[PDB]
Amino acid sequence: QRKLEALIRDPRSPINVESLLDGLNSLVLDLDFPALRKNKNIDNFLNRYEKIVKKIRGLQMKAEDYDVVKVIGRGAFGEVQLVRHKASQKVYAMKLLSKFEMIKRSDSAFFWEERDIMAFANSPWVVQLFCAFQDDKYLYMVMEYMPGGDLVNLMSNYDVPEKWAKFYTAEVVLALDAIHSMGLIHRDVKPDNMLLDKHGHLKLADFGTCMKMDETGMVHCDTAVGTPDYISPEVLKSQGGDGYYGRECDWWSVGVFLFEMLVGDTPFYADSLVGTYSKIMDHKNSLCFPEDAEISKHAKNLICAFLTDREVRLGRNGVEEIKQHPFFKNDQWNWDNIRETAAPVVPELSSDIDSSNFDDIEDDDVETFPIPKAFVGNQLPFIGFTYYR
Amino acid sequence: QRKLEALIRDPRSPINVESLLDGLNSLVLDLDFPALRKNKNIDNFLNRYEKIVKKIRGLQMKAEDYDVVKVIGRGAFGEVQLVRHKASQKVYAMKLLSKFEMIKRSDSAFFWEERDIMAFANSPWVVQLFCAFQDDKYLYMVMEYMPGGDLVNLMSNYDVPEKWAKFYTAEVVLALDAIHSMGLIHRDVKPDNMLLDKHGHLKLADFGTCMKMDETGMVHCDTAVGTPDYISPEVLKSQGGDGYYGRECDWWSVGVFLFEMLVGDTPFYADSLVGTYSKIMDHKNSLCFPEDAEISKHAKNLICAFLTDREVRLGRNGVEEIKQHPFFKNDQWNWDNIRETAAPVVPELSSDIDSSNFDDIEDDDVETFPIPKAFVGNQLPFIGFTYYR
Repeated sequence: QRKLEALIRDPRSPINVESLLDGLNSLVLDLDFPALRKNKNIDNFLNRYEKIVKKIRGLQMKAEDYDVVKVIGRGAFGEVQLVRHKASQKVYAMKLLSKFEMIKRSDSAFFWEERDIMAFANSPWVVQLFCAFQDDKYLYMVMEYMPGGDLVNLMSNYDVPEKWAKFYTAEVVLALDAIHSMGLIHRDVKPDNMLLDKHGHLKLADFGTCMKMDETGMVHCDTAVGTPDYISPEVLKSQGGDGYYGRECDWWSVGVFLFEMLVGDTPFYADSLVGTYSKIMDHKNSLCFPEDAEISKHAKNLICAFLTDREVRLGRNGVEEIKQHPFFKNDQWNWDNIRETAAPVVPELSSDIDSSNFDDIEDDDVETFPIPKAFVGNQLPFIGFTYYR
Repeated sequence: QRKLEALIRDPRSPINVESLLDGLNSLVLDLDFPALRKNKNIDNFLNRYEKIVKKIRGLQMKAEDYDVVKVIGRGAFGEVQLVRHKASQKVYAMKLLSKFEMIKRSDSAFFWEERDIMAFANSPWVVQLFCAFQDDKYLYMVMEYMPGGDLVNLMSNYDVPEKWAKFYTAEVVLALDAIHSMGLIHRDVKPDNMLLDKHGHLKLADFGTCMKMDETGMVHCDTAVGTPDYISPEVLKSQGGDGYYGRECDWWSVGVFLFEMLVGDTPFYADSLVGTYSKIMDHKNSLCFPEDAEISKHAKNLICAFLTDREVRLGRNGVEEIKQHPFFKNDQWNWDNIRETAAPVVPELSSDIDSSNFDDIEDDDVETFPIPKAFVGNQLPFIGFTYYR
């Protein structure tokens, strides 16, 4: 029996126990429709394993194990709800992901893996996955709660000075170097994904965009982000084609971040989605700083070093030349130790479910798979998704 | 997450690792067809597990681990072969059960339940199952080799005197009591199913007939045959209606066995099948012993006590009254020690693959499932069938 139990044991293996449970659990859902039960063999199968399957679903991991405290986000695929695992009394942030909606129409995988290789790295710059489970209608992702909110809410609540901008930019740079060292590139760095913890220190979150690189250090996918205020030219060019951009697409985003933090608006803002795309494409000519908004030459120099063609953009020789940039001189922190210095904005958190750093959200009614006639097997793409710390 | 791992661990459970691996392996077998793979979900799933599945199938116990010494039986569902496990060098008998011929004849069940009840109870009176597994075409049951042949062979080689018949009947009685105690009725007691071990002692074998009982100990259906000469009148009338029978059908078969063993022919023999059925329905009238063929007044008595209507048949008030019949007097064996006394026929056996107590066999075949055009799940009914000690 030698190697068999070992393949089942390895928690990274695709045929460990919780994958076998996912598999059998999915197969049941794809066969329990009163059309398919006309088949002799399908009916007998369900009649035996139906009972014990619901007993499993009871013991496994379920939305009922958690209390919905408040809704802190949405979502387009689901919600971001502040939850308290009743058994552990612990607080988490849970992202619901509608399946069906998760069928972005062409090719998929496996799918997760990006989030897998992040969790198994446990960087303190990346919002951390603890548990991940599913039912018939949703994928569930249980993350560490970030009670300081995102940097959208921060910039809308403060006039960010350059002393703060150094700090938040530096921690983003250290987070991107962390993700890049895992073999991934983010492709969606924006203030929505920059989240602050108990102490006002920043972590990056993956909203499903991170991708593992070539052996050329490239990625070439297809799959989008919708609004482009923070997206580089090489990514926009490639949505039509494929089209191989490197890790330096993320450093463009840092430049956009630093512009918005010091200026008040994004560099290529426009009413229309079109106008922003065309303005980003025309960045050699469209980028400019407002007449008033006073900005140090060092800061203005760094922004422009990030917002150029990816041929000459700052940081495609490695991250070291980002750290050397004069804008990052300060009396308060070293790159060596910044995550244990004092943050500029420490949140005033009064309890462990304080969510005052998250805007309120209305109650919006969900859409799902069509009931099939013949076996279509909608659930097979999620065999292996369930994950336990 | 407590007694979930209890469920998978326990090999009594219907969803241990074997059932989960059976589950996955069937899911792949039923889905890998060029027709169904126009579906993207199904193709995506297969591309992920296809490879690692063939790996398991290789690791798992499989028909190649066994050398085939000789075919000793057959077997409308497949042959019975004397095999030798290559790693353990041990000798077993292996039944093959064509999956195609198993679904047709009949519904449904389960099945292999009976045999789990029998395996995990492990009576020395019942042929012992050791391993059980499957591939795409066949089912496989590895049992202990019974090198002394069946009692059809014995009765055809020896004029059996009464002192021998006392022994063999006694062991059939103790064996049926074991099976009955387990909540099973055999429904198929006949010399074919009575096999002799190295020492000349007797065990019963299930040929897929044993059935699990009532809350009292008496359940119905048919299904079924037993086998024409040995069927009780209640099983024969039972094809609907007020048709319902318990353990007392096996005790009819004991009496038929004792008639043949002492007379040389079955009590209700006939050229046609319908001749035997009509004699059995007319058993108050058709049973009679050849005047010459000498039968002690006790052997006549026991036979006639078994061969009557079910409500006056020996064994309705339990087995204890079968044991104190005047026929079972002897000086050789008690009822608590009989299986450690001298059997009347010990087969001298030259090696551990001697098969001289089994006739020769041959004549090729093979035949399996029509290729599906959509999903039909022809491998679903066998999920959970894999068994190991």
